Amino acid sequence: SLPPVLAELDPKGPAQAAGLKLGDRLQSIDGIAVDDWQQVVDSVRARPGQRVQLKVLRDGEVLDVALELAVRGEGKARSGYMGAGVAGTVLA
Amino acid sequence: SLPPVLAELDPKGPAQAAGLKLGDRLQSIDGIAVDDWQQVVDSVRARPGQRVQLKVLRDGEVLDVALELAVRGEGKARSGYMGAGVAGTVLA
Repeated sequence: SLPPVLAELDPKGPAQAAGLKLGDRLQSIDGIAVDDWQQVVDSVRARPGQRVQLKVLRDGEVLDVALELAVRGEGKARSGYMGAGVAGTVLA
Repeated sequence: SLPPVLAELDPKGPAQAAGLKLGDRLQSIDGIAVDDWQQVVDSVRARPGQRVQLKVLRDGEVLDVALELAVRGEGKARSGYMGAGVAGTVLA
């Protein structure tokens, strides 16, 4: 259960465009508390093109972040994409 | 029908905290196109405490904005509040 703390960002992805930063902790997605990183991955992958709203903890302050998920892959593999990852080898 | 173009902001309100700015045009709320300012007023007033996601046009660029609506009033008058208004005398 990996903590949902951002360690990488795609410079051309939705997450950076939305104002997310390395070190941010994702607290909720569309009002649903985030348990771990896999929950984010699963939710993002299922939602190509969708608006999503986040509660984010940054340096002790809670902020609201909005983004529109992009799309990667084709056919069965076509998925939502946020352009953010956690430590290790972990990408959403 | 008043265009949903921000002309005033409460410095302690959710809108300024969310990164909204004077001159911003509200294009959608929670995925629903904004027709006019009264639609914003009506939607905000109905949603005390609620997360809302906006599409916003700022100087030709569309961005995604998230906020949590605050609360004002008491009893029957208790309503959601965003802390933004349009030109004239108009506030949401």
